[PDB]
Amino acid sequence: KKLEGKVAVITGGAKGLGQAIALAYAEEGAKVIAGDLGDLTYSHPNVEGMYLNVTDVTGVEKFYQSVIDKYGKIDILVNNAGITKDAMTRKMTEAQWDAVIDVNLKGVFNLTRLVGPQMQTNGYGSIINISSVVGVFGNIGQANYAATKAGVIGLTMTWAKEFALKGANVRVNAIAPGYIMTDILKTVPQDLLDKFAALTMLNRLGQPEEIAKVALFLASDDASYVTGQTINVNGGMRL
Amino acid sequence: KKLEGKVAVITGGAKGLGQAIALAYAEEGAKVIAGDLGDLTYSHPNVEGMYLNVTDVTGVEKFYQSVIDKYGKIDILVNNAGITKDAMTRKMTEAQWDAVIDVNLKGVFNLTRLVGPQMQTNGYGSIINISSVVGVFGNIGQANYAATKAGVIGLTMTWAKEFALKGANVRVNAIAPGYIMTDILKTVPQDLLDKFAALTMLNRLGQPEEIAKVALFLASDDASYVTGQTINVNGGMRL
Amino acid sequence: KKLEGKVAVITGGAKGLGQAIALAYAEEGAKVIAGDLGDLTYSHPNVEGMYLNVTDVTGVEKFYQSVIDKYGKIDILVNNAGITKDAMTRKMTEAQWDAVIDVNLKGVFNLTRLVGPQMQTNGYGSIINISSVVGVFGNIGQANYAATKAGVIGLTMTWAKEFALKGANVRVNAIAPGYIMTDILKTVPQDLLDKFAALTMLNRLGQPEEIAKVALFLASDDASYVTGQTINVNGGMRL
Amino acid sequence: KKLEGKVAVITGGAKGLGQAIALAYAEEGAKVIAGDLGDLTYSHPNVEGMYLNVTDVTGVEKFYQSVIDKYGKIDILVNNAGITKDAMTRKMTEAQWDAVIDVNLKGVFNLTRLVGPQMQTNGYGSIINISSVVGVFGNIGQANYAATKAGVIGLTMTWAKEFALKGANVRVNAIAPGYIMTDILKTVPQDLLDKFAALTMLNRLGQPEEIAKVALFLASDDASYVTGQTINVNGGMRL
Ligand SMILES: NC(=O)c1ccc[n+]([C@@H]2O[C@H](COP(=O)([O-])OP(=O)(O)OC[C@H]3O[C@@H](n4cnc5c(N)ncnc54)[C@H](O)[C@@H]3O)[C@@H](O)[C@H]2O)c1
Ligand SMILES: NC(=O)c1ccc[n+]([C@@H]2O[C@H](COP(=O)([O-])OP(=O)(O)OC[C@H]3O[C@@H](n4cnc5c(N)ncnc54)[C@H](O)[C@@H]3O)[C@@H](O)[C@H]2O)c1
Ligand SMILES: NC(=O)c1ccc[n+]([C@@H]2O[C@H](COP(=O)([O-])OP(=O)(O)OC[C@H]3O[C@@H](n4cnc5c(N)ncnc54)[C@H](O)[C@@H]3O)[C@@H](O)[C@H]2O)c1
Ligand SMILES: NC(=O)c1ccc[n+]([C@@H]2O[C@H](COP(=O)([O-])OP(=O)(O)OC[C@H]3O[C@@H](n4cnc5c(N)ncnc54)[C@H](O)[C@@H]3O)[C@@H](O)[C@H]2O)c1
Repeated sequence: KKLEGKVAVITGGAKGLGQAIALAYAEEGAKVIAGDLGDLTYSHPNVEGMYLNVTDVTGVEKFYQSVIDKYGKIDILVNNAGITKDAMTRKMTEAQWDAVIDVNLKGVFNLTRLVGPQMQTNGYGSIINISSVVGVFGNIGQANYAATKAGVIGLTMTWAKEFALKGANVRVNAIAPGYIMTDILKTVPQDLLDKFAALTMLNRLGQPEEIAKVALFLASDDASYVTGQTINVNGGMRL
Repeated sequence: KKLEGKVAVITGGAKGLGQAIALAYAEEGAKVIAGDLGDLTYSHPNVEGMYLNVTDVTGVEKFYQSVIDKYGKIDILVNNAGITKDAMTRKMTEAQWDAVIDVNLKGVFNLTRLVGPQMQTNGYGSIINISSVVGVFGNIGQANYAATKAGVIGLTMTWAKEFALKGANVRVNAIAPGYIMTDILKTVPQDLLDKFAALTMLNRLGQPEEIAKVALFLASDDASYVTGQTINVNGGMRL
Repeated sequence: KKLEGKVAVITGGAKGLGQAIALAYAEEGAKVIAGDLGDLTYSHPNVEGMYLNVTDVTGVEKFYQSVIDKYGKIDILVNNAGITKDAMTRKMTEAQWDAVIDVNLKGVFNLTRLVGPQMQTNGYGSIINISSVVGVFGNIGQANYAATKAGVIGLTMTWAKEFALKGANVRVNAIAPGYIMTDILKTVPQDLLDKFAALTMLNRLGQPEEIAKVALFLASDDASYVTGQTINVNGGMRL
Repeated sequence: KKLEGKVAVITGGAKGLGQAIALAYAEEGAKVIAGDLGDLTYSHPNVEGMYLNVTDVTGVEKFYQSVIDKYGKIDILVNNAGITKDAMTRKMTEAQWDAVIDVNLKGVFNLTRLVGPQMQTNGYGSIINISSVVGVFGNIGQANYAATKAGVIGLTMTWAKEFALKGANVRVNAIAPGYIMTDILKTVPQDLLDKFAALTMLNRLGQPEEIAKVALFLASDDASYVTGQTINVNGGMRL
């Protein structure tokens, strides 16, 4: 199978895109660890749920070491955990700003600074960061979120360079999804979601499996000459 | 299999990337028509060679109608045929300019103007154009080639919009390869090749199969929410 | 003045953006040669109209040599002449394709292959190519035009590299205008002007002077460290 | 003069690019406030130095209100304050991460959330964010910096949309400088400076004034139809 014998960590893996990615990987033979604040909303023999708060530095170290102790190595990392706290910038509170940067940007750093160097030392890995169409185009009411999702692209390019030093076969890429119905959209008015669908060339929102399949491509050796990239998976949207 | 029952046309399919893409498709259940000026340099039970000169408008129509007569429809098109005629712009001749625009840009139009609308009418298809790192960054000695490979991106985006009108599930994307070991690199001095490898994050040139696997991804329903995109497959190169 | 003592050639300089750019340059101390098929629709003490058909290679050389004989050198070149021949790809004729590629792509090459190397030899120059928002995003009914305006970006990057080799202070950039109210856009129904305007962040179309001021910036030493770039001047449009 | 009558705030205005921008604006008639942690290293009659720590939310409000009380309005904002704390990601400390995100991303938010809405309410303004070639390409040893300078592009696009709502003529853009000879770069070994220069098409590093001239263009009405953009001012660099 495509990921047979590979160990994959998925942050925010309890539901939504993270669930879809975990299941796609597990169906292709990966040993998957789905880390989340919440219990998994699903079961698969090759998905282990673990508690993970990507904002708790001490907790991230404990999670990382627990995975290494049990599974030996981490071949694939998907930095998928993410939140929104939307507001017009005129009204956005310090807490709305801080929380989004902490999960979506620092939380990516907190775990990658452990996993990525481990991949370099092992001479192999694939890291997939989850950006957003909002990071590529900006979006009203989302200065915090857009900063993080554009920021993830900066991390992606930097780490694609760094972790491939000294001949290490480590790739780092990002996926920038368009709009997919998950709980992250709970505060987004339906008028906007309908507008977003109409802005795609395919005239529709995406499904979680449509992101998972691209994540599977990038994690696998099929994408062996793809690194440093941000792949837009957005039905052709311009936002 | 990923392309079971699909009919795929690959221009420039006799060797190089076109051959690699044809074989990848053929191994995933597609019936492949490999169109080229030259005889195929390989065989496969699912690949049929046909004469195709993408610059001969009348011949392209004949080729197209022959494929439709045999198989009834075309589900996948890869516009891969391409040439170089390198020269500094200071010295480039009219013939060097004209030939490259004719194959690499008009040739893409000549066949796609038949296949793409047929996909739109059938309600389904996937078109993969082959750009180049040179279209994304430019390159010394290649203004003609760069114009065409950047031009192909304009075609890609336009057609991703046009052929998905009226609810048609037609996707159009481009692959921009970096430097891949094929015959098109015969004329490039070896010192420059070594330089090219060092410009990649992976510190190596690519193999044809590394492009073929991405072409397979895009042709398949795995890429169902990917359209209008140019995927760089270049080992992280900046040129 | 910003361009005092410089000699500038503007193709398509009889009206529209070409006229606005010519006048902006002429008001900043440049001697401007406005080349066009038609007579200039304006006059200025620093603008000389000359016949130029960018598609006639022999005539382009005659124009070039005439300008050099009179003016000694050309410091600035704006490759502005351009046309559309719109059609859905399914109906686009060979002539509609050919004419647009010949003016908008080959025409740029035809004059630049003389002027650019001359700037390099002289140790100084600035070239401004005119792309379009359509080259950046594609547009239904404009595959030919989109191919050319995306292709111009490939030319831009290539020439920025080539003409600055061996110590020459030659810069090459492009402007990608959004929808600008030239004679041609003045005819379109208001209902549709409103539509394009609504795709911009400023909720309006542009004026020709708004392109000219950017062309003045890039031609001038204010842009001395800007090369290889395509500047979108489009009110924040996503098309 | 180009900015006569306009009030401009420049963060990090005591030295480096901020100084160059402040002086360029002052020479074109702007009333300039240069905010910084330290005293200005220069004098000009139309530059007022003020204490500003962009990371102190409360102090930022006090600074903002002081400027409004004295000058009435803020027409132009340049978010230039920035720091580096370089480290390979494997060694980067939490403090190195935190400080760079706080200045380079949150600091931009802290002041813009006051100034930008004020521009929207006044119906006019121009905001210039300072990104970097590192935000566009990534760079080894600079994951924190790259995250922030890519993030600034996300902010730029978001605010170009938000602050122009309801017909307000507010533009938001970014400049991404290449390697510019400010104080730190002068101390790097000559071998390295030559290496960096060799990555540019012009084979040289930039001077601060070359950034300031672009900042002047964007602040001015010459850039009236430019918004949502990131302008690379890098000599044609690929990093
Ligand atoms: N659904 C979309 O339209 C869309 C579009 C673009 C990008 N994204 C991104 O996709 C990713 C996944 O989001 P989703 O749409 O599945 O949303 P979701 O809310 O359904 O799932 C997010 C998951 O991440 C978790 N999480 C939140 N904070 C965490 C923390 N501190 N530590 C560990 N886990 C944490 C949640 O508990 C949750 O299970 C996010 O990065 C999001 O920004 C989503
Ligand atoms: N190999 C690389 O490094 C690289 C990088 C980027 C892009 N590309 C491109 O990928 C494509 C394939 O190139 P390749 O590397 O396999 O080169 P190649 O020279 O090995 O193969 C090209 C094939 O196209 C065919 N062809 C040429 N003109 C034709 C015409 N008028 N009609 C029909 N067929 C024609 C050739 O006969 C040949 O079989 C090209 O578009 C090329 O520009 C290659
Ligand atoms: N106006 C817009 O909204 C817009 C947007 C994006 C790009 N553009 C581009 O800006 C440029 C200027 O367009 P415009 O709106 O001013 O159009 P225009 O039609 O008003 O003017 C074009 C001028 O180019 C000249 N020209 C055409 N073919 C020529 C040839 N073979 N040789 C010499 N001159 C020739 C014409 O005679 C004419 O004077 C074009 O490249 C156009 O594609 C325009
Ligand atoms: N010089 C370059 O090559 C280059 C390239 C790309 C981007 N940049 C960026 O340009 C900007 C200016 O850089 P520079 O080269 O002039 O650097 P610099 O270090 O010479 O000057 C930066 C100034 O911002 C200041 N500053 C730092 N923290 C602050 C805070 N909390 N509040 C207020 N002011 C603060 C400093 O006191 C200093 O005066 C930075 O954002 C930067 O990262 C510089």
